This record gives sequence, C-alpha cells and structure tokens, in this order.
Amino acid sequence: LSLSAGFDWTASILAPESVADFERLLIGNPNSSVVWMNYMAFQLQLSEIEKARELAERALKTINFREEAEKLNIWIAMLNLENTFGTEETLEEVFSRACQYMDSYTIHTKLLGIYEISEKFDKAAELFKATAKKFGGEKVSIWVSWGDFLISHNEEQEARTILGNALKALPKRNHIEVVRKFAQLEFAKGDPERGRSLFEGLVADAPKRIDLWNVYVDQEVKAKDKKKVEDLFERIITKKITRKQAKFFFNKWLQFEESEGDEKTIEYVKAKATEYVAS
Amino acid sequence: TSDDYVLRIFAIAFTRKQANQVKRHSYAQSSHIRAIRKVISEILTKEVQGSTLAQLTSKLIPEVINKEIENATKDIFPLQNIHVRKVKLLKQPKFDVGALMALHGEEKGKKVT
Amino acid sequence: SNIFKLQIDELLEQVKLKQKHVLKVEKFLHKLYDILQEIPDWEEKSLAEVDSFFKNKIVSVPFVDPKPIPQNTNYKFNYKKPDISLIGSFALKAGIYQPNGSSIDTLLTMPKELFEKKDFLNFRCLHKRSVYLAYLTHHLLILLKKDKLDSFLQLEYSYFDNDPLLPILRISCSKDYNFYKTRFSINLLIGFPYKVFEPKKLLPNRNCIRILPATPLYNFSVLSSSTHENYLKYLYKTKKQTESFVEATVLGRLWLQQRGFSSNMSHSGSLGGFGTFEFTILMAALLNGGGINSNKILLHGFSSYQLFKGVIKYLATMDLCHDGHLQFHSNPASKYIDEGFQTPTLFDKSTKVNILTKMTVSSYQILKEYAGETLRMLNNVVQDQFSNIFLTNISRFDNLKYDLCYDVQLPLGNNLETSLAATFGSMERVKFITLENFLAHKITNVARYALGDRIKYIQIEMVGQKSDFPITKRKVYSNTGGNHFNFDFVRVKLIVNPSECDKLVTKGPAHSETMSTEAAVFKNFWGIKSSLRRFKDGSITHCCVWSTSSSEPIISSIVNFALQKHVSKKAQISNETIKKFHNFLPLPNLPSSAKTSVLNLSSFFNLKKSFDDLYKIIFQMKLPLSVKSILPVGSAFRYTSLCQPVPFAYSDPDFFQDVILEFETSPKWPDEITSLEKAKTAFLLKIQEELSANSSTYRSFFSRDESIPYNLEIVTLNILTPEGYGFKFRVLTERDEILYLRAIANARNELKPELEATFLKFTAKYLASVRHTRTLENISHSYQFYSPVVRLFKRWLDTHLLLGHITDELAELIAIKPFVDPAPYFIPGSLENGFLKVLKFISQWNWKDDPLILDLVKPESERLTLAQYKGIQMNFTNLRNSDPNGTHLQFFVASKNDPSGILYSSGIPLPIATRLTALAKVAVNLLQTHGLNQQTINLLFTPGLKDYDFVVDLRTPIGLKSSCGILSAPSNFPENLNDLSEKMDPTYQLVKYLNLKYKNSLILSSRKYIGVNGGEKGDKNVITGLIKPLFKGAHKFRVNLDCNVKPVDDENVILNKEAIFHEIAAFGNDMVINFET
Amino acid sequence: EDISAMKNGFIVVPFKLPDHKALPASLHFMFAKRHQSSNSNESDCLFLVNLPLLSNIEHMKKFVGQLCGKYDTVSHVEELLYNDEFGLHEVDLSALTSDLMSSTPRNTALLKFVDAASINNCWNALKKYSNLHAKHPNELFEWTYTTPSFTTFVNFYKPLDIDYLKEDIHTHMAIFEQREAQAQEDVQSSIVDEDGFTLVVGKNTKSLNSIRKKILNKIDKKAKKDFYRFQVRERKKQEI
Ligand SMILES: Nc1ncnc2c1ncn2[C@@H]1O[C@H](COP(=O)(O)OP(=O)(O)OP(=O)(O)O)[C@@H](O)[C@H]1O
Ligand SMILES: [Mg+2]
Repeated sequence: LSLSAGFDWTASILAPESVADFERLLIGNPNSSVVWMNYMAFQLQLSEIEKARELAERALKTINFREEAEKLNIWIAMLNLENTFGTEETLEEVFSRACQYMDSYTIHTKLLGIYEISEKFDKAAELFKATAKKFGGEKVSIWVSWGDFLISHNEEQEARTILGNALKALPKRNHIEVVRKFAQLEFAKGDPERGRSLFEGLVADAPKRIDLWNVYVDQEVKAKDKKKVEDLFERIITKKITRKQAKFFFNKWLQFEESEGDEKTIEYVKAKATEYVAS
Repeated sequence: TSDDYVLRIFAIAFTRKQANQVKRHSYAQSSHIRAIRKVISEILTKEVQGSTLAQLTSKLIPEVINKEIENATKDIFPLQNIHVRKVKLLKQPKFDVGALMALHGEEKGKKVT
Repeated sequence: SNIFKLQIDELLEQVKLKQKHVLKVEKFLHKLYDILQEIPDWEEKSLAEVDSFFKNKIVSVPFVDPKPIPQNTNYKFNYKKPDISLIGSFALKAGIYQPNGSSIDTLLTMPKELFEKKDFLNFRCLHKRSVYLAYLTHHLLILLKKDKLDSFLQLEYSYFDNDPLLPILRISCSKDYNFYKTRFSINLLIGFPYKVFEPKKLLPNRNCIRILPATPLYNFSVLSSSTHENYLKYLYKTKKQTESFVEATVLGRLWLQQRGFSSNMSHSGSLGGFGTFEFTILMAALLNGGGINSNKILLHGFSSYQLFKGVIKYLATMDLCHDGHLQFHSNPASKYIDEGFQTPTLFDKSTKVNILTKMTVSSYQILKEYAGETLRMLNNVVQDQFSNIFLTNISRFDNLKYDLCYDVQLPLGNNLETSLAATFGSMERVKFITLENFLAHKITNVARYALGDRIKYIQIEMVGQKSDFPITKRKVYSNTGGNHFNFDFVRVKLIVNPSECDKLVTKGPAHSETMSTEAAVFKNFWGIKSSLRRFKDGSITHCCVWSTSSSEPIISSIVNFALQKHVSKKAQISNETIKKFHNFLPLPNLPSSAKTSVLNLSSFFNLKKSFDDLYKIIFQMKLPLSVKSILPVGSAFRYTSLCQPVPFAYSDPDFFQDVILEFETSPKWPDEITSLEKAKTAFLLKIQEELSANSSTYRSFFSRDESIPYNLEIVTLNILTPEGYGFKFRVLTERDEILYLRAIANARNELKPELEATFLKFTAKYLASVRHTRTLENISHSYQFYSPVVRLFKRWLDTHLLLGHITDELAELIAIKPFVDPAPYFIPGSLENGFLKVLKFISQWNWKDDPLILDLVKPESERLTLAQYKGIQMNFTNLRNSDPNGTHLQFFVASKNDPSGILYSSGIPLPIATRLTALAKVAVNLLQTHGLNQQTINLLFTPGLKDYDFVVDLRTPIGLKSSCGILSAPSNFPENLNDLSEKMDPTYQLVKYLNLKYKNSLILSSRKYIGVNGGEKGDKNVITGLIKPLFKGAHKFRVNLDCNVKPVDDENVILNKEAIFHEIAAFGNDMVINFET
Repeated sequence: EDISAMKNGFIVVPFKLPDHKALPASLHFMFAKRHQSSNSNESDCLFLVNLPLLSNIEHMKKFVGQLCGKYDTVSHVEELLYNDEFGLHEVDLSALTSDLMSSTPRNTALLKFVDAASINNCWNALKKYSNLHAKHPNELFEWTYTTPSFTTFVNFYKPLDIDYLKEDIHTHMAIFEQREAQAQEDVQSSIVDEDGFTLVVGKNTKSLNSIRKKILNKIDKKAKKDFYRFQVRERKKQEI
C-alpha cells in the first residue's frame, strides 16, 4: 500500500451563474478573456460596478503577457465599462492607461467606435481631431474614418477641409490613397459628384496609374449611371494601356453590359473590342 | 550584531594632502567633517548589523572595513590612517554552549584502577 | 484586549449548554429523587447475612480491596434513608455542552447513626458504604422496572474519579423521561455526614490503616467524602461576590481539557488530578488572599479574562509541591507558606483536606509547565493566541505531545509473576492502595533517577485501564488482568532535554575517602554498569558510560537497563517507532558512522574546516581589487544537507557548496550586464591561475550557471579541496543589483513582471541567501533537533517527488515552524516528535487564508514588532486581493529576512502545492486511524505513483549510492575532471528542461537524491508526468497552442502522448528503460 | 491519416519516430506554411509549428536533403530563425541595461532558404510529401534526434575549456572598452546644435543614451498671507 492522494487542480482539498462558478472556470482557463469579460459582465448586471473594476485589474495581471489579443479585449471591455457606467475622468484614466500598455493608435481607434456606438458624436468629433494631430502624419485610416464620420452626419464642406489637412500632414506617397478612399466614401455615403471630381483630378495628376481608372469605373458601375459608365469606358481605352489590361476592361465593359441586359450594347463593345483587337 | 551582541565601534581618520598640494596643511571644513562622519557611521552600522560577532571579527582582521570607508569618503575629502580604533562589548546574549563549541570547531573518563 | 473579550464571548456562547436539555434532565432526576425515598429501610446485618442477602441477587456488593473477611468484619451493616442533594458543576450551573457527554453528581449522605467514631480505620467506613450502595442499587433497580423506565436506562458501577475506594452508580440513558439527547449521566455518590470522623485523625501525615506509615490516599477518600456540600456552599458563596466566576470557570475547564487534564486520580498513571473543581477552588481561594503577605491576588471586580490570567499566573509562578504551599479556609485569609511537603498541596484548614492529593508530582510539573507557557501567550501582544490557548487540542496524539514513548510489557500477562507481585507487599499496600498505584510510582522513580537531567517531565500511563464495571461484579475485570491488575501494559512517556539527552557519560557523586550516602545509592542503583573514572581536569567521580548509536538514542538503553534491573528482569521495553525514523536519515560513509549520534555535527564542521583553509589562501592572493569578504551559503553551512558531507563523495547533488565572493567597491565595473559578468569571470580566471600555481594540491574547473533567467554569462569557479570537498564560487558586485533594477525600468510594461521574476531569483541566490544561512546557522544551536528533522523532512519531500518544485529554503522555513512557534505544544525533543509536528502543521495550514510568518530567533532583540507584524499582514492581504484563489502564489512564508513573503515560494505549480497539503492531510489521517507503528511509517515514506498520468523508469549505468557517500566508494578525484560527469545523475536536469519546454501542457517530477531513494544500488529513478486538464481533451488548431499535438480533424488536434514519450525517452538515452501510461 | 493540410493552410508533415528499446509506427506531426514578411531577414522563410525536440539547422539540412533526393529537387536551407525551445532568449537583458554591445511565438521557428527558387521548390516536395501518409505511410522519413549539437546539450556536467573561456573574455572586454571610450568622447566633445545650442554634460558622464534616460526618468512658500491692503481687508472681513 502507498501514501496516495488524488491530484487537485482547484485547491478543493483546501453555464456559469455564480462567483464560484466563474472563479472555478478561471482556475483552468486564466488566459481566456471570454471567461473574464463574462465574469465582468455578470458583476455589471448585478450593479457591482466597483467589483467589475477590480476583476478587470486582475485579468490584466493574470492573463499571460504574451496574449496580446486577449489583453486587448479586456482593455476594450474596460473602456466600454467606464463609458457606460463611469464618468469622464475615470474613462480618461483607463484610456490614458490603455495606450501605455497596448498600441496607442489601436486604443484610439476603439474608443472612437465606442463613442460612435454610444451616440456621443460631440466627444467623437473631439477625439477624431486629437488622434489626427498625433497620428495623422503617419496613418491614412484616421483621415478616411474621420471623413466617413463627417459625411455620415451630412457635413460635406468640413470633410473637404479634412482632406486638405490630410494632404498637408500625410507624406506625398499617401496623397493618392487618401484622396482615392475619400472619393470612395463620397460614392458610398456622400455626394457621388464630389467623388467623381476627386477621381478626375487624381487621374489628371497620374494618368499612367491604370489601376486608378479601374477603381473609378468600378464606382461608376456600382452607381449604375450607365451613360457615365459608357463614357468612361471609351475614355480608358484611349490611354497608355497594355494589351493584357485592354482585354480586362473590354471584358469588364462586356460583363457590365450583359448585367444591364441590352444585347445591342454587348454587340457594340464586341465590335469596339474587335477593331482594337486588329490594332 | 545579528547574534544580539551590543557593541560600540570607534573609527578614526585623518585628512591628507594631495600629490601636487602646496599648502602646508590639509584642514577640512566642518561641513566636510560632518559629511565624512555621516558616511562612516552609515558604513559601521551596516557592517555590524548584517553580520554575526564571529563574522564581524573576520572583517576586523583583514582591515576590509577601513578600505570600505576609504572608498566611500574618496569623493568628499582625501583621507589617511583610517582605522577602527576600538571595539567595546556593551551587552551580551544568553550564553549558548552549542554556539561556542561550533566557533571552536564529550570525553569519557578512563577507569581508575 | 478588546478583540480578546469579543473572542471569549463567541467561545462562551458556542459551548453554552442549551436550556431545553437542562429542563429535560431536571424533569428526570426530580422524578428519580422520588424513587429514592420509596426505597425501604433495613435492619442491622453481619457480613454473613449481607452475603446471603446478595448471594442470589444479580447485584453484587462492590467491596473495595481488601474485601472484608469474616474474622475482621465484626462490625455490622445497615441501610437508612439518605439526604438526597445535588452537587458539582450542575449545582453551580457552570457546566457546558460536551459532545462526549457530561455527568450530574447526585449526593446521598449516609445518616450519621450508621457510623462509629472509629470507623475511619481499616476500611470500616468503606465497607459500610459499599453495602449501602449495593442495597440502594438493588431496590432502585426493581423500582425502575415497576415504573417502566428500565427499557431505556443502563445501570453500571464506576469509580468516582477513578478512585478505587469509592465505587458509585451511574445511570445512563440509551437511545418522555428519556434524556439520551441531553448527553448526560447521573452519578450516585454516597457521602458521609460532615465531621463524623475527627479530621485531625485524617491529616495526610496521620495513619488510618493498621499494619506506622502515613496513608494520604486513603485519608483523602474518607475525608473528602464527608466534604461535598461544604465546598458547594464555599463556591456558592464566592459565586455571588464576583460576577465573572462562572465565565472564568469555563475558560479554565476549556483550558484544562485541551491539555488532557482531568479531576481523576493520577496515581494509577493517568494525567489528571486537577480538574474544574480544583481550578475553581484555587480561583476562589485566591479571591480571599493567596500572597505571602495574605494579600488578595484576585478581586471580585475582575473580569472573566483577568480571573483566568490571575489563576494561570499563580500556577506558573508559585510552587505548591516542593518549596511552598497554599492554605485557605473554606469556612481566614489564604496565605502562601514557604514550607513544602514534596507533593502538591492546597491545604484547607477548615476541613483539613488537601485538595491536590489526587495530583501527582509528575503531572503537577507538567501543569506548572503548561500554565507558564500560556502566561507567555497571554502576555503576548504582537500575535493573537486565542486559538492556541483554547481552541487547539494537544492531547489527541501522545507522540505529538511527548518526545519519546516506551511500552513496557510486564511479565506473565492470569496474574503478575510472583517476584513482581511479591514486591508489592503489605507495607506498600498501606501507602499505595492498589497494585497499579504501586507500579506507577515504582516505574516513575526508577525511570526518573536513571534518566535524571536527560529529561524534563515523565508520565507513566497504564494503557487499557477501565473504570466502569457491571452491577453483577464487585471490581473491574480486564482481559489481560483477570481481576488482578487493571491494565494491559505500561507506557513511559518522556519530555527530553536536547542539550544533554545524548551525553556519553552519566556523572555521579564525587569520590571521597568514606563513601557518602549519595555515592551508595548511585552504586546500588547501577550495579555493574557503575564505575569510578577520572577525567582530564583531574576529578574522580562515580559514573556509568553508555554507547551512542545512529539508530536509537541513549535514553532507550538507560530505561531498558534500569527497568529490567529494578522492576522485573522479564520486562520487555520497546520503542520501535523512533528507531525507524532514525534509520530513514541517510547513514554517512564516514569512520564509525553507525556509532555516531544524530545530534552530532562533526561531518559538517570538518567541511567548514577545509573551507577555512581555502579561505586563508584566497585572502592572501594579490588581485586588482582587494577581497571584501568570502561568505559561504551552501546547505552544509547551515546543517540542512539531507546527506551529511563525506570526503570525495561527488555524486551527491549538494557536493559543491555555494560561496559568495565579494570585492572592494570600485567605479571601474562595466555598466552592461553581460560585460559585468565577463568582468567577474576574469577575476575567477586569475584566482584559478594563481591558485593553480601556488597551491597545486587544489584542483578547480569552470561551470556555467543558468539559474537566473536571461542572464546567460554567469560562470562559477568550482574548487576541489584536498580534504575532498567541493566549493562553488560566484562574484557579487554592488553594480549587480542596480543593473537588474535598470532592466525592469527600461522594460516594456508588459515585460516588467517577467523581469521582476529574474530580479527575484537574483536576490534569492545572492542577497537573501547570505541572510538566510546566517540566521539559520545561529539559531540551530538552540534547536538541537532542527537539523535532523529538516533533513528527514527533505527526505520525505523527495520520496513523493516534491523537492524538484519546492526550493530547499522553503522546506527549511516550513520545518522550523514547530521550533520557533511551538505553541500550544513544546519545542520538539525527538526526531519522531519534530517530524510529525511538521506534518501536522502542513495538514492544518490554510495557506489561502492564513500567512506563515516566522520570528527566526532563539528562545526567550530581533523579535517582530507590532508595526512590522501588521506590515507583513498587509502584504498578505494585498497579495490575496489580486490572487484570491492562490493560483499564482500558494505559500506566503515571510520573516525579517523576507518581509515580502514571496521570495522562496514563487513558481510552484498549484497541483504541487495542493499535493503537499493533500499528502500531509492523508498522513495525519493515517496516524489517527492506525497509530504510529512499523507499518504506517513505511507508508509515510513510500510514494503513490498511480495518481500521475504516466511514469517513466530510469536506471543509471552505475550505482551512485557508494559515490554519494551513503553507507549501505571514491577516495580521490578523477585524473580528468571530465570524468566527474560519468558518476552523476542527470535526471534532475532532464526534468528541468522538459518542464520549460512542456510548461503549457505537462508537469514532470523526479527524485533529486537518487542515492537515497533509488533502491539498494541507488540507480533507479522515476519521471512522473501530469497532463494539464485542458490539453487532455481535444482543441481547435491555432498557432499559439504551444503544445506537441496530432491532427484528428482539419481544425482539431489532440496531445500526441507517444511523440512526447519518444522525446523523454531520447533524453536519457540508455537511462530510460520503461514506460507506464 | 487522410489529413494532408489544415484548412488554415498549415501543411501536415509527418515524421517516423526512431526505435527505442523502452518504446517497443508512431509519428511526429509538423505543421508548415509559407512565411511572408517585408523584412529582409525574414524573407524567403517557411513558418514551422510543433518542431521536434532540439531541432537545429543541421536537423533541417538532413530533412531537406532527403526531400531533395526523393523528388530530385534543389533546395538549400540557410538558417533556422527564432528557434527558442525553452524560452531562454525571450528577452535581451543586455539591451535593457545599456545600448553598447547590443543595439536591440513558442514551439515555432522560421526556416530560411538561400533563394526563392529553393523555398518554392521545397513547398512542392512538402505538398507531395504530405500526401504520402494517406497512401504509403511506410515511406515516411525518419527524424534522427541525434546530432553533434544534441550530444553537447545532453552532457550537462562538462567543465568549460579554460583556453576557450580566456579568449572569449579577452575579445569581449576589448570590444566593450572601445565602445565605452567612443561613447565617453561623444558626450564630452562640445555638442552644439544646428541653432548654436550647446548641450550641458556633467563631469563623469559616459553616454548620451544615459543623458536621455535621466531626462525621461525626471512660489507658494514665498507667498505672504498679510502683505497687501486687500489681504488685510480680507482678513478683516473674516475677523467679524
Ligand atoms: N480534589 C478534590 N478534593 C475534594 N473534593 C473533590 C475533589 N474533586 C472533586 N471533589 C468532590 O467531588 C464533587 C464532584 O466532583 P467533580 O469533579 O465531578 O465535579 P465538577 O468539577 O463540578 O464536575 P465536572 O468536571 O464534571 O464539570 C465536588 O463537588 C467535590 O465535592
Ligand atoms: Mg461530576
């Protein structure tokens, strides 16, 4: 016979609905933010906002430091907690603290969404400004997203100003990308005519950028203004385009027309392609 | 000490003149003296507390304490003849024969006939 | 003090007896009294007539030995209606709820007309009392049948407080009047009227049995039986004046019980004679004086706590047995007299009764010791001691309560042999009434004189002694005794004196021309073993010389010789439990090892000597920087190495002892961490260079150290001494600590906890290790048995594969707790006692909710102060706030050297922490269920190995037991130091690197000391593994699983156990033999 | 056994385990994927997960060599990066404590190849190799587990060669001293900005990096309550 004892993983020798259930779960799965957030959500549902805060602190320490994704979930959870149940000062502290630990740019992005989902537009607008000053010179997403915010609120003239600020701050290499995406924002959410103007100036500065012509006609096809699509297609094929690229647009022009469904227009482009095939 | 031996240490030091010094004397300002005295007391207290009486004795023999004082006071003022002048034993713990035997590193008699 | 008062009230209410049961019994014995008056009277009878009257009845008269014979029983016998009354604690309403049950003392005063003035002689009052009791039991029994109470009442005889001269009747209730749920029993005491016999004839010095010797035990029984209501009125009077009497009583009662003190006789052998009655009478007596000036020691306004503290302080300080005694008047200030009667005395001038007659000298000394130890706890202010004083039972195990226990099987046990029984005689039958009282005193006096200063306290227990017998019998019947001796065997239990228990020579009286009385007793006692010897100082003394052994203490030999010579040559004395614990300590391969005592540290001192020789060489060396200090820190320098150091035994894992080499302060040290280490190595290279030249007899080599994480440039110098010892040298620099703090500060905020762990392991090795060895070496001289027990505890930890995860310092700090915090027990004085007290602590340690914080000091400065104590308490609460379940940290061990509490107990996996707690709990239960014996101790030291998921068997090519220095062997180091590796055990390193690789999925454990726990040859080791619960099931595939897995589906993987086995197998190469999964 | 690739794109690469007398056709399964990264040193690399024990570059040279012969392919493995089996090199302790001498997942590594022609060629052999388990498990390759690097690691209690150690200390101290000397000259050499701003460096300062760190690390008492007429008037106000 021997001195034997069953191994204990929970210190018992000494769905979740209770504190013990969550703590028991956290014994074996400390690195799961899902368990931690659910436990924090449970306390908030119990109106124990102060208890929820300490649990967030424990998760920040207990979760392994190499689990950056799980850490991000807790920080986002804290931001949502303070925004919904806290005040301005405590939310500033967590927001300030979060940037110290995680990527400061990413935390800025998440709080902007937190303000947007919570319908706090005034604090969102202030935060787009502050983040653009710090990260605008390097990140083009802020200008696009901030332009998206303004267009969503029927603020077109300001959005034009932000793009000018974006061009001033961003390096010259990203000037094409920021303008192109803002033009895409106008087509999807704002004034398509404004979007057309941005593309027209863009192609004017960079005629040889054939991919930009492809993007511009893609927006026109999406807008379903067939006359403008047809006029654009004839313009594109009269440019410095390779034989391989010529087939791509002639095919796309044919594919667009059969979507429209007028067989004669497909017949015309086939003839239009055929003469270009001879050339 | 850590063995509960209360003792009093006396340290003595003298100012010296530098290699290229031309003044006849090497007096220190009273601010230097208080600074040097504060450093010496800090070293003496540290060495005695973090040591036993037997270990403190092993420090006295090679004069390692004095070299420690010389290094600490080097940036304040040059010194010479730094010595732990005297050591008094003011109080002693309860005597422990076992500890004394170990410090020195039982015997049956021989039948008388 | 306010906290204490609220703690009392919680205790008082917790043990308060429920008032419903008081009514339930009070309804019964109010009816029982009616039955007693129904009993008819009787006419005078002679012994022939009463014998005939009871000849055919089931009841038999419980006549006390010597039973009355027809010749000497000429007086006559009669029965008359008693004076029924209620006495005891129930009368005073000072009882408490006891799960084992309480007793209600009902007193029946025999009418005075039944007695003559001279009936206190020759058991005349005792034999009249017995027939009175028997006649009552007869008529009482039939009246119970008449009233239909006999269905649920069980009647038996018993001895009042185990007094053989005072049989009584006990009414107990088995499962409307049924009071079984009350847990009570009614005792029918037949007392005499007050002042029937002249008390002056009953004084302890006077005699009342004709054979002249005094008869204190007989005189007490008759006199005290006449004084029952008198002391009820005395306590009832004092109960009014002081409002805290009853509260102070239950505190005393609860104090006494946990110590295993009773009001029973101690002369038969049991520990007792001082109960709630004696404690209450002492408290009451002190309320009317008690000082040498007859000044009061207790005041009627004192609270419950202050009355208790005053009585305890009286017991602790004032001696009532040898030099001094206390006299009081129950009916007159109590005064302490300096003259003592060599036996516990609390005299009563009003009644001429010594309340402490039932109290032996041996148990009075233990009481005076217990009282003095709580007075210390009661004057304590830094720690709370309410649980120790009141809520901790120390009488559960005798082995935890006593250092050594010897079982004495007396011969011919259906009567004792003629020679042993003949020794009793008639002269002692007058002094010691019963044979067990005579042997209890005889065993005690020979055992006390033989051992002398080798012990502090001695107890003789008559094991298997019964005190209740059927109504059909006259005396108690024991299976072995057969009505001849009421016990199975004797147990001699001792509290030893570690400083001088293992002396080689027992000094005696000095020589003289005319042999003194002392010298005559010494030679008569010891016989041939005695001798006359002369010593180096030139003195001539009588003494006897013993022989030490590594397997048993000297006291085992002394008691065996002394008991067989003076008690009976056929006695069998055996203590085999202590012998096993001694054999579990590894036996070194040194000259005359088997003859060396376990308290001998010569092997440790010899290593220290060879270090001093090497110490001198290094200081006289010339180096760029002067040597500030060389500080040894290895295990052998604090006497904690499991295997004692042996020359040239380099297979031992503790062969190379660590030494911290420190130079003078310099500003030229490199300011980078890696450059600093290579700067340190350059100093070791020059030391080895100059040592290799000037001292060619010393050999040395270089090894790398990877204990401190991420610091990969540490190199240590290994010195092999010509005496045959190994030392490992590492340089400590003042710039070391502040570069590690620099790394923490410059680290990314996610990485800072990881860097702090590196700093923690740096300070555990370099900074705290020096303080630890210093303090632990110093105090160990005051705790002689600390070193054998900590070594045996480390032996125990290795058998169960726990040392690989428990650092040695944590084991040492757990093992010192019974020594520096012994309350409520005594400091361990045996290897058995100390080891089991360590297991008892770990069993009951709730490390999730309680910290362990130690005051590493010599016994009554560096005592923890209230300010420092609260600071360490605050460190625990803050730590548990972030880690309430104890996943990250389990054991909080702190002290002056480590106030943080996490220094030595960090990084232990939770299953290992609970495994240590689980095994200790299982070990204690095994001791409760089966006593400590040969079989249980083997179980304590044999591992489970079935609880683990898989077990891997390993064999080294050669048996390492001989080269590890264990006696079931090298005599020089190899000519090539690469050959040292060929005789080592690498399995410890294998598990370490495997644990790093499989940290996320597996926990691997092994035996560190293969030569001790590897069988006869010391070549067999086991790697036992544990799959964590997560990876035991299937998981979805992801890059960060960090485990060796095999596919089952496209997005499912499972632990690939077989692949792991091939990796574990390919580590040991030839070593791995077998797999069990 | 039919599983050839995980849908996330990790190709299963089984290996036959060796025969050990303690273990009387068990396999070890390695997962591989193309590694893409703009970083030059990480370019031309193959991401590997669940490597066998102590897999050095010599181990991969054997494995790729077997694949080369079996499929008649030319592939050369340059080096195996980020192979931290025991987590010893997780942090660079030298870099945290000073900038001189050091300008700077688990169970995974990057296998770098000599050129793109080699790495793409290897992927096809791996893709073919993965299929073998379903069809012909017998012809799966066997991982040796024994190499010269493995033997040195196994020999734990081997004394260091003093001759090698002396050269290691000598060269490292030599390089370090040059870097301290250059650093100390830099600080105390009259640093003047383009705008004629002169930096303040104390005596004994040894590095600019240390000046920057010290920067990152780092009226009420003189005011009178009763000096101005308005202050005494305010005191007069509260007096009543
Ligand atoms: N040492 C003693 N000397 C004299 N009389 C005693 C002594 N011990 C007990 N008695 C007598 O025995 C009676 C009852 O004894 P017992 O020890 O059962 O009482 P108790 O202390 O009230 O009870 P308990 O311990 O069960 O609560 C006491 O009232 C007293 O008459
Ligand atoms: Mg009683």
